[PDB]
Amino acid sequence: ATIHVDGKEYEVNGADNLLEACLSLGLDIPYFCWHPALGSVGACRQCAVKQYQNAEDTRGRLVMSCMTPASDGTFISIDDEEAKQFRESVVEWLMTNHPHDCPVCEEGGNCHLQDMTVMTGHSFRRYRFTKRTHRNQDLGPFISHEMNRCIACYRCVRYYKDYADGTDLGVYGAHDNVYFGRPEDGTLESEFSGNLVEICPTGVFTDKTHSERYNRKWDMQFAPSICQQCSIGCNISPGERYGELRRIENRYNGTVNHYFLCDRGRFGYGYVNLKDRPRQPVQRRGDDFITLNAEQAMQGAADILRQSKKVIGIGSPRASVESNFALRELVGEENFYTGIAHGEQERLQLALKVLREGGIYTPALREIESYDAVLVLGEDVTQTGARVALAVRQAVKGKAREMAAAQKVADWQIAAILNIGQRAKHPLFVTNVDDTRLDDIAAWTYRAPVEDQARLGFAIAHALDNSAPAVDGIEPELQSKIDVIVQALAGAKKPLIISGTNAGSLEVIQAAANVAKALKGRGADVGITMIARSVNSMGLGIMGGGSLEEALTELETGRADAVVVLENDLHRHASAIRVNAALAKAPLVMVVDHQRTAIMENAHLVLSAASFAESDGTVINNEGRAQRFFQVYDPAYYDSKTVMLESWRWLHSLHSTLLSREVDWTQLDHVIDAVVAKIPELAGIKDAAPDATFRIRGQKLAREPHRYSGRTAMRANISVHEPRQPQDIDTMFTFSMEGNNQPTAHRSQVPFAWAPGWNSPQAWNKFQDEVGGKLRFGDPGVRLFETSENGLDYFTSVPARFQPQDGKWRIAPYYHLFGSDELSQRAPVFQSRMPQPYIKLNPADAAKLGVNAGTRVSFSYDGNTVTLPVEIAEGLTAGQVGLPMGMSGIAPVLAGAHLEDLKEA
Amino acid sequence: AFELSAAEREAIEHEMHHYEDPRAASIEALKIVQKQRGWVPDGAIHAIADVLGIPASDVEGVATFYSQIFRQPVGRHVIRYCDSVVCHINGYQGIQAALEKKLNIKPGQTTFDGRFTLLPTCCLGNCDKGPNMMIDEDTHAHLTPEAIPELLERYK
Amino acid sequence: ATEAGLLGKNIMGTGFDFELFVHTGAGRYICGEETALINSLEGRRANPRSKPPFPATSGAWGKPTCVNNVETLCNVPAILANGVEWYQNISKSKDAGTKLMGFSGRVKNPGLWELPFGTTAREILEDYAGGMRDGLKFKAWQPGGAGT
Ligand SMILES: Cc1cc2nc3c(=O)[nH]c(=O)nc-3n(C[C@H](O)[C@H](O)[C@H](O)COP(=O)(O)O)c2cc1C
Ligand code: SF4
Ligand code: SF4
Ligand code: SF4
Ligand code: FES
Ligand code: FES
Ligand SMILES: [Ca+2]
Repeated sequence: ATIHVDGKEYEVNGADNLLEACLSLGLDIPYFCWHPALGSVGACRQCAVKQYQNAEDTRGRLVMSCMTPASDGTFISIDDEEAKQFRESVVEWLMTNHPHDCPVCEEGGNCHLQDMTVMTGHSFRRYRFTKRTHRNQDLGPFISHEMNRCIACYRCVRYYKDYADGTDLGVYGAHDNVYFGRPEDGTLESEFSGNLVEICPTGVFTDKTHSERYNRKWDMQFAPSICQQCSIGCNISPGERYGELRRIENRYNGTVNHYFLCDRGRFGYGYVNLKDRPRQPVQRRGDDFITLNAEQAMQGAADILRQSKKVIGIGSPRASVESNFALRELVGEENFYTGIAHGEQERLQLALKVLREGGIYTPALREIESYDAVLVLGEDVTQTGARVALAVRQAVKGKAREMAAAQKVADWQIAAILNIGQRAKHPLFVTNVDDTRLDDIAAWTYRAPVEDQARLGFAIAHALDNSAPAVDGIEPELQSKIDVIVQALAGAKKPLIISGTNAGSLEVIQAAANVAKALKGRGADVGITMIARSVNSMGLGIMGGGSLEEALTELETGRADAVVVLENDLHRHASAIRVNAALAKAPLVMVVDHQRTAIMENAHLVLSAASFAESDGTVINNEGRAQRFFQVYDPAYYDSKTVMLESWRWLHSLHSTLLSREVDWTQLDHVIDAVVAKIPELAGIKDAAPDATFRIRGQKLAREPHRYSGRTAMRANISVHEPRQPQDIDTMFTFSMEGNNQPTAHRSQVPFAWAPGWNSPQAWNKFQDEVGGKLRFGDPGVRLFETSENGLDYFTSVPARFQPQDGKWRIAPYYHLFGSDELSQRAPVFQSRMPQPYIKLNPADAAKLGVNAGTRVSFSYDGNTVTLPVEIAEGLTAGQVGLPMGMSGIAPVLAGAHLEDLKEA
Repeated sequence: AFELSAAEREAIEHEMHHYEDPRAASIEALKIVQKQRGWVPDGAIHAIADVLGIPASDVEGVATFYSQIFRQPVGRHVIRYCDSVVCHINGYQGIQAALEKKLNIKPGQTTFDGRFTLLPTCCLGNCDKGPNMMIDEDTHAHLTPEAIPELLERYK
Repeated sequence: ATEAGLLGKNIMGTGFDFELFVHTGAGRYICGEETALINSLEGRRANPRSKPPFPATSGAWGKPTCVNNVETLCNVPAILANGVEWYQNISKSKDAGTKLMGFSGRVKNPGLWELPFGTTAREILEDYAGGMRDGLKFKAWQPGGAGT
């Protein structure tokens, strides 16, 4: 389509509205109520442009550009006098009640309303009457509420209710007294409530965790990074000030997370700022602890390692690819062990084998929203892979989108689309041990043990393809539900099968692979998604290595007298008694970590590693995309005593000091080249980001905004002499504002969005090819593997049905978005949000034990008799007890395990 | 602690039968609770939402949108005097002054014995017979300030 | 009408099914706007909707819907009974049929009369409404409600 704007010809998409077409062309139209992810509603009336039918038309008519299609032959004027006056009048009307709050408002300098007030040129107040006011609500620990600043743009309710399917936010009242919030005080229950702070164009909804230590956006040092709290790999922009991680903003990745994070990623960063973190290497001598610098630590550790007969390494899925590889080079390939348990490793390598050998395409997170039917097997996605649950909700809304497209309704007219669809949606079938948060939109929910969920999957695969192995002993009611699922999946043009390692059973993954294979054999465009546990679970699985049990028995037999543990607490993947005994038997334990873990009470050496905010590296997400995260700040800029290095830097220098008696701190690209030379399956991590020599016209990429303040005062209490800005030899970013952050710069890694006149998160418009699309020079990250030409065979290992047996309780995993991830549960803001510890019981089993709701029961697992209050679970199948995985004392390796001597005590 | 009575619940379900979506019975469910109890208390929002299967935020948005759904306690009789343009021409201000003098309250307030709640309302669709006002279900036309104390006395 | 077979199932033996319900409002003026009426009928806050699409193609619960005034629907049965040609020859004006017109506010006879389209406002004010009341001089008038 060809449009004319102010006498200039432009080529646009005719299926787009005029506002998104003109913003994609770089033109400036002020707007409030429209969002790229939410569609157009025409509420705020800010986006007015004058429209003409012909070129020889001079009268024109003001229209909403967000509500007007960008068809062929339209003439519009943005800079028309009447349009400019009306847009200024809309800003002035919004200003009549707006509080005088900018100095004490957390949105200031990041506020879309400030930007549009300036953009329209409204700076003179002539309204002289009173401003309306509102009381605020308590919305929980994450979101602060200030309704005085509301402009009634309806973005919050549209996002929260229509997009995120939340139920506890709404709009109340009437004419000029419209109120946006909850029906009463309480915590916002959506797992994606944190996106309101960027969705709201004012300071009504603000980040309370950032508000505790608030700084303005210009004072922030940003870097492009990857969220470390699960395996999805959402792109984040962490920002720091005065040596502490202040905020996590969404970094737009049009392929992965686009505009949205989940609340675990947004608010679970507080472990970075814990005061008990190791900042220096510490060596234990008897009961004394001596702080070493980097060289003495390397020399002493290398001497003890040279004296040792066998050194083994225990990696972790928390650590990056480079750190795990550096440990593997330090100890040797045959002496390297992944830090996860044997069953966890078996499930992870099976998921990897399905992904890169099953012949079925694995979609990126944005691509999930385009699928026509979803079957989730075993994986409680909202608690383990939350952004996948948000994307699945969008895929479910696809049916209303299709019905509206059949009636020639434009895809941005979201209200008409929702009116046409009503309650119709694409089929979603979820299986879990209990109810899920997806059950409100699920066509069916199967609450069953993991063996029974696997058997349901095997039956679905057999009914789709008779060559798949059959399962006998299916009830006619379950058979009818199976035929419902089969008729839904067979009629889908794009079916999606989601599973993962979190269900704790190999057979659930095998059944999901069988269903995907059966759908592929019918010639369907089937996708498969596997949800891993940690940020670099897939990278550790690709790298491989022995299980934690093998490392523990090597230490226990005495064959290994030195162990180097990298970023692993070892209690999440094995019994703490066995781990403590094995680590006490070893004469040398070295722990390279950034968090104060329990295994440093027996560590002879503790290397203060960097967290993700102080390190660079590569992580592999659940769909096999290698993504580079960059260091945010130098921790030694303020505290010169801080010796906190990247884990791969520590281990590379340790290997160098062990071999040639000399210290080599190396560079990141050298380690990356070593990875891609030694491990060919990880060869794609070279292209995840350009190397440290990359420039934009000779200049590096800036980590902080050009108006970054306080350079000659922020360290002045320590010393009046300003030091050099810390140097970044590892990456293409500079630790200063003396660099490039132009929206037209040819790069993919954008540390933060800012454009002149656009200080808010709406500045991401200028960094995209089209608004709501891709970053204009490609999204960062690269897939490690393609879809294989040939698939796998059917897994014939159909399990028998679950049988309750007396005195033996099967542990059903219950994951929590706040609590089940180790580092984010260490954050202090998550303690209020985390549930109280509990044990779930069936009503029949609780009646058999003579136990009511709330009473404490004691059970023993591996010599640990722990007590827990009882919560009654209606949906949990009898013969099981529900346990919160990943909490204090409940390791996720307990998923699928058994229990003895469960009695009331 | 709010509990819907059997009559309220049966009336709400019978109104749920009238539409193809149970959400369409939200306004009349609020009206049923208001008719039984004078107004809609806070727990009634969650009870009605649970019956209709829609969120409590939607029910409260409906209840606070519509002016005749009372989310604050009112008196035994709600006086609704029209303050629109034809009754303004016909002199509703004298009627409002007479009501304020007799009841010793302001609009939007309730008398201290809980008998009357005085409220302005939009045009009652009786403009040829103005000025008009509405006690609970009865409309009174051709009002004069002298007839106000007598006509208020028949609502106990 | 339901008792005497005029509503419900098999109306007049024609096989046409029609259920008529009465939805009483909760007092907002914006609920009379047709799309806000549709939203209020669906049990939502009575905000209006953008058009297109008009309610004729996707209105109440996404279905085809027609919203018509009380007086329009009261006009249709006389058209169906007395014919189109009778309705066209009610008056010699561009607007066909009869309209309920009236005058209100300090006139001698405020009220409501059915008149053909094209009768002057002075005819309604003096002949039907009786003119202004005694001691009052005519200053202005609004023809069609508060929004004119
Ligand atoms: C603010 C507003 C309020 C309205 N209120 C009513 C109303 O109360 N009754 C009515 O019949 N039309 C009302 N209308 C007009 C309707 O939108 C619509 O034109 C009418 O209900 C049906 O059209 P009809 O005249 O062809 O029957 C209102 C319009 C607006 C903009
Ligand atoms: S919301 Fe924006 S305009 Fe309003 S007080 Fe905050 S910074 Fe200022
Ligand atoms: S709270 Fe924010 S997002 Fe919601 S309507 Fe008000 S300004 Fe818009
Ligand atoms: S879905 Fe996972 S990767 Fe994404 S923000 Fe949440 S915890 Fe982080
Ligand atoms: S952005 Fe178009 S009216 Fe709000
Ligand atoms: S103006 Fe009062 S009843 Fe219409
Ligand atoms: Ca670095």
